[PDB]
Parts: sequence; structure tokens; C-alpha cells
Amino acid sequence: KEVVLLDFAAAGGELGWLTHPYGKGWDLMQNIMNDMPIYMYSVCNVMSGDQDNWLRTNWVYRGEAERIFIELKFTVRDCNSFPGGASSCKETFNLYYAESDLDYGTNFQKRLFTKIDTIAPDEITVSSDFEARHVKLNVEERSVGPLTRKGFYLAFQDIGACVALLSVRVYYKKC
Amino acid sequence: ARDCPLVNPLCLHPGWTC
Ligand SMILES: *CCC(=O)N1CN(C(=O)CC*)CN(C(=O)CC*)C1
Repeated sequence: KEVVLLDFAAAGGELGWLTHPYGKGWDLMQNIMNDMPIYMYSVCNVMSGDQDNWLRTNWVYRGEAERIFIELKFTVRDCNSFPGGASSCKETFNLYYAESDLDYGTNFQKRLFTKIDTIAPDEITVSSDFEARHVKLNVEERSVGPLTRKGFYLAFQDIGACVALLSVRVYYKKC
Repeated sequence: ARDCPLVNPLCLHPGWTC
């Protein structure tokens, strides 16, 4: 019933998402756990101010899809949990999309993106949870459409949160 | 260099690369 267009957790870290700026900002992290590779897109520049960190997906061919469903699983760390810890810290990030008939390739083009929503965690990671070695995984879902162009990008803007994306699943529904 | 803080407890498991 759900036809998967993009699946970050399963994609072995090979999608070539684009980050702006450079390599300061969002960072692709890899480890192996339970003899299964594991990917997190992470950023935590909570100390220095004026953070504007963008992450853009590969281009997704829409095909039959007219309404898409974007499921995210992420962690967000408590702004008071930083020994030191700045007044530039935030606990949300922004989700955007862009439709086009054309690949952008490598010029990022934030100006063509439309804001879907502010994404806020139900479960904030606190210093206690590091002690228990247990993960508070937020699950949030948004919907966009109708889509009418050949393809689309998702993008993520961080403005100074300590965020990890574990899962980004994009699908449409066929009945 | 990236000396930034640990995003979540998954980071306690060694071998992470960036
Ligand atoms: C700020 C993110 C970062 O680069 N580091 C913190 N950290 C983690 O968040 C692991 C989950 C450990 N680091 C690395 O793995 C650097 C590649 C440093």
C-alpha cells in the first residue's frame, strides 16, 4: 500500500546528499552496530551563533506520486545539557521541499525551497539518557502535494540545534 | 578537527566516522 520513493536509513550512505556550507554543518556519520551499518546526518554547532546549515536530498522522480508522506526519526539534545552551552542553541529544525523538471546538480539554491514546517521533538535527549545509554527517537510525519513536476528535493535547515536524523522515509499511497 | 558535542547516546558506541 506504501510505495517508497526515498529511504535514508537503508541507502548504505551512498545517496550523495548536498550540504551547504561545505563540511562544517551537517555531517554524514557511519558506524556498524549489530553487524548492520548505521547512518546519522548530524549537526551540533550550539556554541557559535548564526548557524544556517542546509542538507538537500538527491533528486526524487515523482512518477505516479501526487501526495508524498515524509516520515523523519531524529534526536534533539536539550539546550541546558551543554556544560558551557550557548544562547544560540535551539531545539527545532526546518523541513523544506522544491519541485523541478530539472536537476540542480551542485548549486544548492535555498531560494527555490518552500517551507513545509518547523519540526519539534516530543522527546528531548538529556544528560540522564547518555548515562542509561538509551536513545529518545522522535518520529514526525508531514504531507505535501499535489506534486505536478518531474521530481522533487527535500531539504533540512539547522539554525543551531544538536540534531541527528536516523531515518528519512518518503512514500506515496497506492489503493 | 570537529570537537563538537555528542548528538545522542548511539555516539557512546565506538567507531563513528564523519
Ligand atoms: C558534533 C558531531 C561530531 O563531530 N562529534 C561528536 N560525535 C558524535 O556525535 C558521534 C555520534 C563524535 N564525533 C565524531 O564521530 C566525529 C566524526 C565528534
